[PDB]
Amino acid sequence: AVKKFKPYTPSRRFMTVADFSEITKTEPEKSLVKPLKKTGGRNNQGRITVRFRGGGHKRLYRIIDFKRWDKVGIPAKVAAIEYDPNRSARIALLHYVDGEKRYIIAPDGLQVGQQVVAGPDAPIQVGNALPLRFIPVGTVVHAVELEPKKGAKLARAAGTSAQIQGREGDYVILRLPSGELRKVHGECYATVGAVGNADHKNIVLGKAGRSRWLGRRPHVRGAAMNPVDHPHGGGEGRAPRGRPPASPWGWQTKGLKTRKRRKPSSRFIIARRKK
Amino acid sequence: MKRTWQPNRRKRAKTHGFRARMRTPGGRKVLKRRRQKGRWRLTPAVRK
RNA sequence: GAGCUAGCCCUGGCCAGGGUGAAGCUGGGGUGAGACCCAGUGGAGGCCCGAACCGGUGGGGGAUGCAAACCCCUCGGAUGA
RNA sequence: GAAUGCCGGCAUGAGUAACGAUAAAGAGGGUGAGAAUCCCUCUCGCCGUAAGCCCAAGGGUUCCUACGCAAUGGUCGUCAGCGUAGGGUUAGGCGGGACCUAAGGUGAAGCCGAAAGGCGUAGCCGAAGGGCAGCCGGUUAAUAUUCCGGCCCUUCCCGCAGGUGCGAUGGGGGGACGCUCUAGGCUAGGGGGACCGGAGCCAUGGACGAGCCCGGCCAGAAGCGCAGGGUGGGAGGUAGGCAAAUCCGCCUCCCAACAAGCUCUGCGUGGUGGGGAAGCCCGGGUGACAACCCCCCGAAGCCAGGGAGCCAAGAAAAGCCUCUAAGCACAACCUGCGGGAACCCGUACCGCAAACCGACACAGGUGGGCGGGUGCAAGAGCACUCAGGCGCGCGGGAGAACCCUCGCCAAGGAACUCUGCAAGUUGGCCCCGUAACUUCGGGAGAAGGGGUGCUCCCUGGGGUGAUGAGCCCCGGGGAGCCGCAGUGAACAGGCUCUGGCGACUGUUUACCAAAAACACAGCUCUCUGCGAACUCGUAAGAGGAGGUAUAGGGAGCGACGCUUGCCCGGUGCCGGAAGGUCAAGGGGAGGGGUGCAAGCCCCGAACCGAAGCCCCGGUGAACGGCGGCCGUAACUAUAACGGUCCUAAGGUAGCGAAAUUCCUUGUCGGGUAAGUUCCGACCUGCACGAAAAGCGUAACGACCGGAGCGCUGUCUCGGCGAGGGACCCGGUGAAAUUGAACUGGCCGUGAAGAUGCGGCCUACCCGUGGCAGGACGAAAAGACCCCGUGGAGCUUUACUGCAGCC
RNA sequence: CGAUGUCGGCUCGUCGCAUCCUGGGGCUGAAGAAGGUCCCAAGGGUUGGGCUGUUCGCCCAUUAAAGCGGCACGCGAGCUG
RNA sequence: UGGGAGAGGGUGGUGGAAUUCCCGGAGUAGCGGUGAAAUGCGCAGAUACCGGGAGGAACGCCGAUGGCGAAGGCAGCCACCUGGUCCACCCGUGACGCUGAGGCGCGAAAGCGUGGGGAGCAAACCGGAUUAGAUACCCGGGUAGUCCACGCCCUAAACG
RNA sequence: CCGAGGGUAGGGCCCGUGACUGGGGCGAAGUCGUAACAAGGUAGCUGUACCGGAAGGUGCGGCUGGAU
Ligand SMILES: NCCCC[C@H](N)C(=O)N[C@H](CO)[C@H](O)c1ccc([N+](=O)[O-])cc1
Ligand SMILES: [K+]
Ligand SMILES: [Mg+2]
Ligand SMILES: [Mg+2]
Ligand SMILES: [Mg+2]
Ligand SMILES: [Mg+2]
Ligand SMILES: [Mg+2]
Ligand SMILES: [Mg+2]
Ligand SMILES: [Mg+2]
Ligand SMILES: [Mg+2]
Ligand SMILES: [Mg+2]
Ligand SMILES: [Mg+2]
Ligand SMILES: [Mg+2]
Ligand SMILES: [Mg+2]
Ligand SMILES: [Mg+2]
Ligand SMILES: [Mg+2]
Ligand SMILES: [Mg+2]
Ligand SMILES: [Mg+2]
Ligand SMILES: [Mg+2]
Ligand SMILES: [Mg+2]
Ligand SMILES: [Mg+2]
Ligand SMILES: [Mg+2]
Ligand SMILES: [Mg+2]
Ligand SMILES: [Mg+2]
Ligand SMILES: [Mg+2]
Ligand SMILES: [Mg+2]
Ligand SMILES: [Mg+2]
Ligand SMILES: [Mg+2]
Ligand SMILES: [Mg+2]
Ligand SMILES: [Mg+2]
Ligand SMILES: [Mg+2]
Ligand SMILES: [Mg+2]
Ligand SMILES: [Mg+2]
Ligand SMILES: [Mg+2]
Ligand SMILES: [Mg+2]
Ligand SMILES: [Mg+2]
Ligand SMILES: [Mg+2]
Ligand SMILES: [Mg+2]
Ligand SMILES: [Mg+2]
Ligand SMILES: [Mg+2]
Ligand SMILES: [Mg+2]
Ligand SMILES: [Mg+2]
Ligand SMILES: [Mg+2]
Ligand SMILES: [Mg+2]
Ligand SMILES: [Mg+2]
Ligand SMILES: [Mg+2]
Ligand SMILES: [Mg+2]
Ligand SMILES: [Mg+2]
Ligand SMILES: [Mg+2]
Ligand SMILES: [Mg+2]
Ligand SMILES: [Mg+2]
Ligand SMILES: [Mg+2]
Ligand SMILES: [Mg+2]
Ligand SMILES: [Mg+2]
Ligand SMILES: [Mg+2]
Ligand SMILES: [Mg+2]
Ligand SMILES: [Mg+2]
Ligand SMILES: [Mg+2]
Ligand SMILES: [Mg+2]
Ligand SMILES: [Mg+2]
Ligand SMILES: [Mg+2]
Ligand SMILES: [Mg+2]
Ligand SMILES: [Mg+2]
Ligand SMILES: [Mg+2]
Ligand SMILES: [Mg+2]
Ligand SMILES: [Mg+2]
Ligand SMILES: [Mg+2]
Ligand SMILES: [Mg+2]
Ligand SMILES: [Mg+2]
Ligand SMILES: [Mg+2]
Ligand SMILES: [Mg+2]
Ligand SMILES: [Mg+2]
Ligand SMILES: [Mg+2]
Ligand SMILES: [Mg+2]
Ligand SMILES: [Mg+2]
Ligand SMILES: [Mg+2]
Ligand SMILES: [Mg+2]
Ligand SMILES: [Mg+2]
Ligand SMILES: [Mg+2]
Ligand SMILES: [Mg+2]
Ligand SMILES: [Mg+2]
Ligand SMILES: [Mg+2]
Ligand SMILES: [Mg+2]
Ligand SMILES: [Mg+2]
Ligand SMILES: [Mg+2]
Ligand SMILES: [Mg+2]
Ligand SMILES: [Mg+2]
Ligand SMILES: [Mg+2]
Ligand SMILES: [Mg+2]
Ligand SMILES: [Mg+2]
Ligand SMILES: [Mg+2]
Ligand SMILES: [Mg+2]
Ligand SMILES: [Mg+2]
Ligand SMILES: [Mg+2]
Ligand SMILES: [Mg+2]
Ligand SMILES: [Mg+2]
Ligand SMILES: [Mg+2]
Ligand SMILES: [Mg+2]
Ligand SMILES: [Mg+2]
Ligand SMILES: [Mg+2]
Ligand SMILES: [Mg+2]
Ligand SMILES: [Mg+2]
Ligand SMILES: [Mg+2]
Ligand SMILES: [Mg+2]
Ligand SMILES: [Mg+2]
Ligand SMILES: [Mg+2]
Ligand SMILES: [Mg+2]
Ligand SMILES: [Mg+2]
Ligand SMILES: [Mg+2]
Ligand SMILES: [Mg+2]
Ligand SMILES: [Mg+2]
Ligand SMILES: [Mg+2]
Ligand SMILES: [Mg+2]
Ligand SMILES: [Mg+2]
Ligand SMILES: [Mg+2]
Ligand SMILES: [Mg+2]
Ligand SMILES: [Mg+2]
Ligand SMILES: [Mg+2]
Ligand SMILES: [Mg+2]
Ligand SMILES: [Mg+2]
Ligand SMILES: [Mg+2]
Ligand SMILES: [Mg+2]
Ligand SMILES: [Mg+2]
Ligand SMILES: [Mg+2]
Ligand SMILES: [Mg+2]
Ligand SMILES: [Mg+2]
Ligand SMILES: [Mg+2]
Ligand SMILES: [Mg+2]
Ligand SMILES: [Mg+2]
Ligand SMILES: [Mg+2]
Ligand SMILES: [Mg+2]
Ligand SMILES: [Mg+2]
Ligand SMILES: [Mg+2]
Ligand SMILES: [Mg+2]
Ligand SMILES: [Mg+2]
Ligand SMILES: [Mg+2]
Ligand SMILES: [Mg+2]
Ligand SMILES: [Mg+2]
Ligand SMILES: [Mg+2]
Ligand SMILES: [Mg+2]
Ligand SMILES: [Mg+2]
Ligand SMILES: [Mg+2]
Ligand SMILES: [Mg+2]
Ligand SMILES: [Mg+2]
Ligand SMILES: [Mg+2]
Ligand SMILES: [Mg+2]
Ligand SMILES: [Mg+2]
Ligand SMILES: [Mg+2]
Ligand SMILES: [Mg+2]
Ligand SMILES: [Mg+2]
Ligand SMILES: [Mg+2]
Ligand SMILES: [Mg+2]
Ligand SMILES: [Mg+2]
Ligand SMILES: [Mg+2]
Ligand SMILES: [Mg+2]
Ligand SMILES: [Mg+2]
Ligand SMILES: [Mg+2]
Ligand SMILES: [Mg+2]
Ligand SMILES: [Mg+2]
Ligand SMILES: [Mg+2]
Ligand SMILES: [Mg+2]
Ligand SMILES: [Mg+2]
Ligand SMILES: [Mg+2]
Ligand SMILES: [Mg+2]
Ligand SMILES: [Mg+2]
Ligand SMILES: [Mg+2]
Ligand SMILES: [Mg+2]
Ligand SMILES: [Mg+2]
Ligand SMILES: [Mg+2]
Ligand SMILES: [Mg+2]
Ligand SMILES: [Mg+2]
Ligand SMILES: [Mg+2]
Ligand SMILES: [Mg+2]
Ligand SMILES: [Mg+2]
Ligand SMILES: [Mg+2]
Ligand SMILES: [Mg+2]
Ligand SMILES: [Mg+2]
Ligand SMILES: [Mg+2]
Ligand SMILES: [Mg+2]
Ligand SMILES: [Mg+2]
Ligand SMILES: [Mg+2]
Ligand SMILES: [Mg+2]
Ligand SMILES: [Mg+2]
Ligand SMILES: [Mg+2]
Ligand SMILES: [Mg+2]
Ligand SMILES: [Mg+2]
Ligand SMILES: [Mg+2]
Ligand SMILES: [Mg+2]
Ligand SMILES: [Mg+2]
Ligand SMILES: [Mg+2]
Ligand SMILES: [Mg+2]
Ligand SMILES: [Mg+2]
Ligand SMILES: [Mg+2]
Ligand SMILES: [Mg+2]
Ligand SMILES: [Mg+2]
Ligand SMILES: [Mg+2]
Ligand SMILES: [Mg+2]
Ligand SMILES: [Mg+2]
Ligand SMILES: [Mg+2]
Ligand SMILES: [Mg+2]
Ligand SMILES: [Mg+2]
Ligand SMILES: [Mg+2]
Ligand SMILES: [Mg+2]
Ligand SMILES: [Mg+2]
Ligand SMILES: [Mg+2]
Ligand SMILES: [Mg+2]
Ligand SMILES: [Mg+2]
Ligand SMILES: [Mg+2]
Ligand SMILES: [Mg+2]
Ligand SMILES: [Mg+2]
Ligand SMILES: [Mg+2]
Ligand SMILES: [Mg+2]
Ligand SMILES: [Mg+2]
Ligand SMILES: [Mg+2]
Ligand SMILES: [Mg+2]
Ligand SMILES: [Mg+2]
Ligand SMILES: [Mg+2]
Ligand SMILES: [Mg+2]
Ligand SMILES: [Mg+2]
Ligand SMILES: [Mg+2]
Ligand SMILES: [Mg+2]
Ligand SMILES: [Mg+2]
Ligand SMILES: [Mg+2]
Ligand SMILES: [Mg+2]
Ligand SMILES: [Mg+2]
Ligand SMILES: [Mg+2]
Ligand SMILES: [Mg+2]
Ligand SMILES: [Mg+2]
Ligand SMILES: [Mg+2]
Ligand SMILES: [Mg+2]
Ligand SMILES: [Mg+2]
Ligand SMILES: [Mg+2]
Ligand SMILES: [Mg+2]
Ligand SMILES: [Mg+2]
Ligand SMILES: [Mg+2]
Ligand SMILES: [Mg+2]
Ligand SMILES: [Mg+2]
Ligand SMILES: [Mg+2]
Ligand SMILES: [Mg+2]
Ligand SMILES: [Mg+2]
Ligand SMILES: [Mg+2]
Ligand SMILES: [Mg+2]
Ligand SMILES: [Mg+2]
Ligand SMILES: [Mg+2]
Ligand SMILES: [Mg+2]
Ligand SMILES: [Mg+2]
Ligand SMILES: [Mg+2]
Ligand SMILES: [Mg+2]
Ligand SMILES: [Mg+2]
Ligand SMILES: [Mg+2]
Ligand SMILES: [Mg+2]
Ligand SMILES: [Mg+2]
Ligand SMILES: [Mg+2]
Ligand SMILES: [Mg+2]
Ligand SMILES: [Mg+2]
Ligand SMILES: [Mg+2]
Ligand SMILES: [Mg+2]
Ligand SMILES: [Mg+2]
């Protein structure tokens, strides 16, 4: 449940915050944080290449274990669930009976004190990781690799999941969070369950200040600019778009498909996203 | 009001100094040209 | 040429005093259990009043100026984008 | 001789403006050729969260002393931040380096680029961040945590003794972190003392006093005490921490546990060393054998890596500790002690300013720390004042107009004016009380009112002591006293009713616009499956993101509430393996040049041959669009109804003379004595209308309208007064402008607005204070307007290319 | 066009007369009082408010009357804006 | 105390039929629909047939004039949690009862808020017909919604 | 001191009135269509929702007070 406020300011009237109930430890594991180099949206030339970024709260990056096939057979106990500022999902600290400590993103339903393990032989329970070929058709799954041994790429955000849909040759068929139907290699690792913190999308930011805390600088409409700045610029008084709506750079932005047509992965995509 | 010259020795040496000029094609041309003209100072005087 | 100015990055610093009194917590009341109500505690907030600080609303002055943008009165923000 | 020519020189304006904050001066004495201006004394005023003191930038000798006054100084000058000369800056502990890393920069390996060059994990550089050993006092004309004195401390080298598996650029721990609130105990700092020390004072009516005035501390190893920070101990297993490990991590067992213990810091004390006022006296001596004590207040500072809560979740690396590997184990390291060794650069002076940035000794700008006392509820606010520093580098008179800043005003009270513009009013605190409406927070300091000083008497709770006195904090009740007036001075909202626009706090045209514009949470469309889309780059490489569709990009709309209709013919986008058109290339019927020939060479039809376009569909919170005419109802009037032309389809709900309405001050109603504005209605809407959103909406606004109450010099309508100028005298002394000038009025004339021509009129010569009608006055080669086959920004279904993409 | 500042107001006036009032007259469909219309006459006078930037105009309350024009649609080195 | 019947309620799981869509094969001149038609779909390969897949909703026979609930209402199958009610024994308590202004709770469908879901159906809407006209009835499309969670709404020919 | 009442200020209830606007009743001599009563020519009624010149229509669920 997101948390609401009494309207004792104009902004507290709509502001809602995460309840943080599943959180059991309020300090990151020191050996697993490193400094997160803030960019301001600027590249190695110094140039802005993603507009309207910077000025958000300082953050340390927590090293997340996105392989897990790294330690087949070695079980671990779920020691804590923690806040992670660099992603929407919560994160879970794992104490391996190995003595090694690692983070994973916290699935829905994970419990502090439970055990998890990875491998072709792992029980099909929440938090365990197996290659896709050994997960029963129909179970919902997250942190899915896209190619073997390259790391978990799909379904990593709060509340998201992919579902196994069938098998064909060396490949399995997944319904991605976006609704797309895609072939993924069967040797790719996934973790059974959906990602946690599903109430993330119900959060009402409430005021301009919160966007600023998050590093999101104010966005300014093309229509508010001049012709040197934007296709939508200029006009005496307000103006409709008076041309197909376009980006700052001139390409159209209401329907114009932008995926590269001759792409090799097309052979592995079955049905484009829905909705 | 606050004017445009706000002297700063570290800023001066690092921006116009001999070593900044020599690091760069255009900067070596500055030194070449000021030497050809007979300038007494090739680079701004800054105390360090 | 970014020692002015604009944005960002790293690292430091600053914001007198006063006012309002959110959640939560405790006690009481209530109920089959609750919702909830009352009191105390509590100390939230792009909350309020107001210096430093940051501004520059209205008027007056200045106009070969004290000043190539200043001065007086008044006025805006002042834990926050 | 002219180019608003160029360089220089010199005029005019003119003894004119001005001499740079309205904090302020007067006198005596001295110096000297010369004194309002230098030195000294007394008196007066001004700052005192500074206009005082320290630090960092920046400046670079401006510091100190002597001797000077041509120039510099807005006057003067004997003086000075000026001229000349001499002197002056002293560190193992302060700052930086011989330490560490941050962004960023550089860059072995590597990658890329016509050249130049671009990048790049490690490493290196890089600080006002981490780390690291000095406190008090004295001394000079001028430096002082640097010299000296006292008491302390760090590293390196060597040696001695004891102890130990010693050993690292490798492993681990630690270093190591936010915001807001905040406990205990201290310290800095402050107030009082009837107590301790002190030179003296008794005035002018009184006081020889529990009188006045002055002061009553600072640093300090070990030890001790008080208050806090940090940290569990033992064993067994071990597959992880890229080798090893006894360390760390994980599992288990035992003892311990809000304790103690060990450890570390702060504060107190502490051998010892220092300081020490007023006043008197010529910076110095005396005071003085100075005293050096008690009580209260008390930090934002310290203990500190303390505690709580919250979400936006809060650097690195080295020092340090531990672990082991090669090695090495007569070494090496650790502990104690002793002797020796300890380099480089900075240090003067200014530093909210006359020494820095502003051409100036410029009312401007400049980061950090200290910043006393009393009263006003508090406070860094306000008034006064301490320490300390100043009176702002032209003065002396006068007492006009006018200007500026300021004070008051009879009667009226917005009649002023575009507008109450401006200025009044209100004004702090305590108490009483407080409406519509509302998103239940608010609106709210609503509005409106009462109290406010001082004296006596009684009385309640707290802090510190001890539970008491003393001190300090918050109160309560009764009786009285004075004035016009008690937040008696200073600092301190005028209020209400009602519309428009924007939800709101914010942002903006540095230097004419602060707004209704931008932003904003929120709503929708759309793109993107990750080597993402998209962005920058020739590329490599980067951002996106060490993110992964609850995510990232683009677009519009803009809290919230109730909503968001019809048209897909055009354009856009999306889908469509048919068909039409379609380039290179393939193909090679047929034709041609040449050769005696084999041959060589050229043209070339059918057929095959992509994207794109055509074509078929879909698509509006995609670009956009959303009619006309004739007729009909018991009086008139109108038209629910019918007919007809056109269209892709003919504007729905809601709203409407509106931030939109031309006619227009539409009509009606309200308010006013009177209302082109305002509010409420009507609807023939020139020319509203649904995310270039439509209609509302509590709260908010230095936004823009309309009204009223209060109160006023805004006004009737002006008067008086104050100070700084203006004026006069002494000192210094500009400026734009200027064809030359011996430069009047009228009526005419003249290139059509004449001092300059004609006629007439008027007029002795030259200034000073004033006013602005003219000199088509000054300033700026008109920013409007046109012209130029002038230029630039911007647009697109103008032309023609290019990038990018297919 | 190497510049002649442009609406309205305020302030300050001055002039014309085709006279709004006051003074002198003729005619009248002038009984009186009150008017109408023309002639002479520029000496003086010619109000305060509501609306609107307004000039103008409408309206309120008065008045002997609430005149109309010129002066670069008088007057920004006089002010406003 | 001992027994019974039941779509009583809540949570989770899970089964097969059909519809629609997508893919593969096979095949060709229509399909669909009505009173009769047309719009629509179809040589860009429809309909009809076979194989595979996805997804939502509702549960055929049993089924009945049946059963349960206080009413609204409840229907594949399984399990867990839970309500009411009937029966026989006549064992226990000893009038502990009836009703019930106010109150509280429940309350079909439609509708609302925030998420999800979306096959079929289908207000609004669009088109075809019918008709004098036809903002309807009939036909072809079609969005809310119908479904799940939580919170509202509190109505009814909520009837016997 | 209390005090009729007067004054300043802000609230509550009631009555009358108001540009204009909403529907209602009645009139009857009109215009449009024909929704209900027969299966009333689409069985009716119904709560609710959306819509249409108008009676009304449709969707969802409900009743029989439905002809055959
Ligand atoms: N600062 C110089 C004066 C120029 C500005 C002035 N308004 C102006 O335009 N003056 C020019 C004369 O040079 C002229 O009088 C003029 C004045 C006004 C108009 N006008 O149309 O209102 C046109 C012409
Ligand atoms: K001109
Ligand atoms: Mg939760
Ligand atoms: Mg809230
Ligand atoms: Mg709250
Ligand atoms: Mg709440
Ligand atoms: Mg509020
Ligand atoms: Mg919360
Ligand atoms: Mg959580
Ligand atoms: Mg933390
Ligand atoms: Mg680290
Ligand atoms: Mg990182
Ligand atoms: Mg870089
Ligand atoms: Mg660069
Ligand atoms: Mg950016
Ligand atoms: Mg997280
Ligand atoms: Mg969240
Ligand atoms: Mg949101
Ligand atoms: Mg953030
Ligand atoms: Mg955004
Ligand atoms: Mg924007
Ligand atoms: Mg613009
Ligand atoms: Mg540009
Ligand atoms: Mg362009
Ligand atoms: Mg453009
Ligand atoms: Mg445009
Ligand atoms: Mg525009
Ligand atoms: Mg614009
Ligand atoms: Mg426009
Ligand atoms: Mg706009
Ligand atoms: Mg336009
Ligand atoms: Mg257009
Ligand atoms: Mg792939
Ligand atoms: Mg300059
Ligand atoms: Mg300089
Ligand atoms: Mg520097
Ligand atoms: Mg520096
Ligand atoms: Mg610098
Ligand atoms: Mg350099
Ligand atoms: Mg030389
Ligand atoms: Mg030179
Ligand atoms: Mg140079
Ligand atoms: Mg800068
Ligand atoms: Mg920092
Ligand atoms: Mg600092
Ligand atoms: Mg503050
Ligand atoms: Mg709590
Ligand atoms: Mg604020
Ligand atoms: Mg605030
Ligand atoms: Mg405030
Ligand atoms: Mg600023
Ligand atoms: Mg101003
Ligand atoms: Mg003013
Ligand atoms: Mg004034
Ligand atoms: Mg002025
Ligand atoms: Mg100026
Ligand atoms: Mg000023
Ligand atoms: Mg001022
Ligand atoms: Mg304030
Ligand atoms: Mg404050
Ligand atoms: Mg505040
Ligand atoms: Mg000549
Ligand atoms: Mg000249
Ligand atoms: Mg000249
Ligand atoms: Mg010249
Ligand atoms: Mg010249
Ligand atoms: Mg001369
Ligand atoms: Mg001269
Ligand atoms: Mg003179
Ligand atoms: Mg003169
Ligand atoms: Mg002043
Ligand atoms: Mg003076
Ligand atoms: Mg002198
Ligand atoms: Mg002197
Ligand atoms: Mg003073
Ligand atoms: Mg003071
Ligand atoms: Mg200098
Ligand atoms: Mg010195
Ligand atoms: Mg000197
Ligand atoms: Mg001199
Ligand atoms: Mg001299
Ligand atoms: Mg001289
Ligand atoms: Mg000067
Ligand atoms: Mg001399
Ligand atoms: Mg000397
Ligand atoms: Mg020393
Ligand atoms: Mg120093
Ligand atoms: Mg060395
Ligand atoms: Mg380094
Ligand atoms: Mg490089
Ligand atoms: Mg440093
Ligand atoms: Mg040091
Ligand atoms: Mg010491
Ligand atoms: Mg050994
Ligand atoms: Mg060892
Ligand atoms: Mg950290
Ligand atoms: Mg830090
Ligand atoms: Mg903050
Ligand atoms: Mg005190
Ligand atoms: Mg002391
Ligand atoms: Mg203590
Ligand atoms: Mg001590
Ligand atoms: Mg002494
Ligand atoms: Mg002595
Ligand atoms: Mg003695
Ligand atoms: Mg504080
Ligand atoms: Mg959060
Ligand atoms: Mg690092
Ligand atoms: Mg040892
Ligand atoms: Mg050396
Ligand atoms: Mg040195
Ligand atoms: Mg020094
Ligand atoms: Mg000085
Ligand atoms: Mg200052
Ligand atoms: Mg100077
Ligand atoms: Mg001066
Ligand atoms: Mg100055
Ligand atoms: Mg002090
Ligand atoms: Mg006060
Ligand atoms: Mg006060
Ligand atoms: Mg103040
Ligand atoms: Mg003075
Ligand atoms: Mg005089
Ligand atoms: Mg003054
Ligand atoms: Mg007086
Ligand atoms: Mg008066
Ligand atoms: Mg009045
Ligand atoms: Mg009055
Ligand atoms: Mg007004
Ligand atoms: Mg006042
Ligand atoms: Mg009211
Ligand atoms: Mg309320
Ligand atoms: Mg009041
Ligand atoms: Mg109000
Ligand atoms: Mg008194
Ligand atoms: Mg004052
Ligand atoms: Mg006051
Ligand atoms: Mg106030
Ligand atoms: Mg006022
Ligand atoms: Mg109001
Ligand atoms: Mg209006
Ligand atoms: Mg509005
Ligand atoms: Mg705005
Ligand atoms: Mg606003
Ligand atoms: Mg709003
Ligand atoms: Mg706003
Ligand atoms: Mg603010
Ligand atoms: Mg501006
Ligand atoms: Mg400007
Ligand atoms: Mg400018
Ligand atoms: Mg400008
Ligand atoms: Mg201005
Ligand atoms: Mg502005
Ligand atoms: Mg503003
Ligand atoms: Mg905006
Ligand atoms: Mg909205
Ligand atoms: Mg590019
Ligand atoms: Mg490119
Ligand atoms: Mg790259
Ligand atoms: Mg990246
Ligand atoms: Mg990255
Ligand atoms: Mg991402
Ligand atoms: Mg906006
Ligand atoms: Mg907008
Ligand atoms: Mg409302
Ligand atoms: Mg329509
Ligand atoms: Mg269309
Ligand atoms: Mg179409
Ligand atoms: Mg189209
Ligand atoms: Mg169509
Ligand atoms: Mg177009
Ligand atoms: Mg297409
Ligand atoms: Mg083609
Ligand atoms: Mg839509
Ligand atoms: Mg069109
Ligand atoms: Mg459009
Ligand atoms: Mg008629
Ligand atoms: Mg229209
Ligand atoms: Mg209208
Ligand atoms: Mg309107
Ligand atoms: Mg209009
Ligand atoms: Mg027009
Ligand atoms: Mg018309
Ligand atoms: Mg109009
Ligand atoms: Mg008009
Ligand atoms: Mg009228
Ligand atoms: Mg008005
Ligand atoms: Mg107006
Ligand atoms: Mg009309
Ligand atoms: Mg509009
Ligand atoms: Mg727009
Ligand atoms: Mg608009
Ligand atoms: Mg629109
Ligand atoms: Mg405003
Ligand atoms: Mg006056
Ligand atoms: Mg006076
Ligand atoms: Mg005077
Ligand atoms: Mg005076
Ligand atoms: Mg005077
Ligand atoms: Mg002459
Ligand atoms: Mg003439
Ligand atoms: Mg002559
Ligand atoms: Mg002549
Ligand atoms: Mg003549
Ligand atoms: Mg004459
Ligand atoms: Mg003149
Ligand atoms: Mg003139
Ligand atoms: Mg003349
Ligand atoms: Mg002139
Ligand atoms: Mg000029
Ligand atoms: Mg020129
Ligand atoms: Mg010209
Ligand atoms: Mg021109
Ligand atoms: Mg010009
Ligand atoms: Mg211009
Ligand atoms: Mg022209
Ligand atoms: Mg041409
Ligand atoms: Mg030509
Ligand atoms: Mg051009
Ligand atoms: Mg593109
Ligand atoms: Mg000229
Ligand atoms: Mg008569
Ligand atoms: Mg008569
Ligand atoms: Mg006559
Ligand atoms: Mg006259
Ligand atoms: Mg006259
Ligand atoms: Mg008028
Ligand atoms: Mg008019
Ligand atoms: Mg009229
Ligand atoms: Mg004219
Ligand atoms: Mg005219
Ligand atoms: Mg004129
Ligand atoms: Mg006029
Ligand atoms: Mg004029
Ligand atoms: Mg002017
Ligand atoms: Mg004017
Ligand atoms: Mg002039
Ligand atoms: Mg003039
Ligand atoms: Mg003139
Ligand atoms: Mg075919
Ligand atoms: Mg059946
Ligand atoms: Mg009952
Ligand atoms: Mg219900
Ligand atoms: Mg809805
Ligand atoms: Mg659908
Ligand atoms: Mg019809
Ligand atoms: Mg709808
Ligand atoms: Mg809806
Ligand atoms: Mg529904
Ligand atoms: Mg029923
Ligand atoms: Mg029934
Ligand atoms: Mg009376
Ligand atoms: Mg009928
Ligand atoms: Mg019928
Ligand atoms: Mg309708
Ligand atoms: Mg009709
Ligand atoms: Mg219908
Ligand atoms: Mg019947």
